[PDB]
Amino acid sequence: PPKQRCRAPACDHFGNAKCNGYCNECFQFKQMY
Amino acid sequence: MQIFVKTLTGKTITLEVEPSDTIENVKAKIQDKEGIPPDQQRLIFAGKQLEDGRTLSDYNIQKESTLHLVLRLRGG
Ligand SMILES: [K+]
Ligand SMILES: [Zn+2]
Repeated sequence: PPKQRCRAPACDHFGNAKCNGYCNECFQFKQMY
Repeated sequence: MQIFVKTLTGKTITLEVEPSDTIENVKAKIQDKEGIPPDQQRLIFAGKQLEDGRTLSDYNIQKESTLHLVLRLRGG
């Protein structure tokens, strides 16, 4: 699968399909908030 | 003066600010609105990361300008 930047605005991490396009860090914060 | 802060969930936060307001203050306002600790906050305007000590006017942020908020863990 081709690499994709995270779906979060201004985040330069790579997102993953498990986190619905989010990177792991942002997906974790999304749970928090 | 009103500015907008877009979150990772695409949620848009409206803040009442002054051109003289520092980035640190804006982060405190975000904490009041969202409960997000300032140290985890990264503010982006025009693709550049904003330093806490600088002001909105320093970064040429205007009325109804939109800022981007990125959240990051602090491992230290
Ligand atoms: K992105
Ligand atoms: Zn991300």
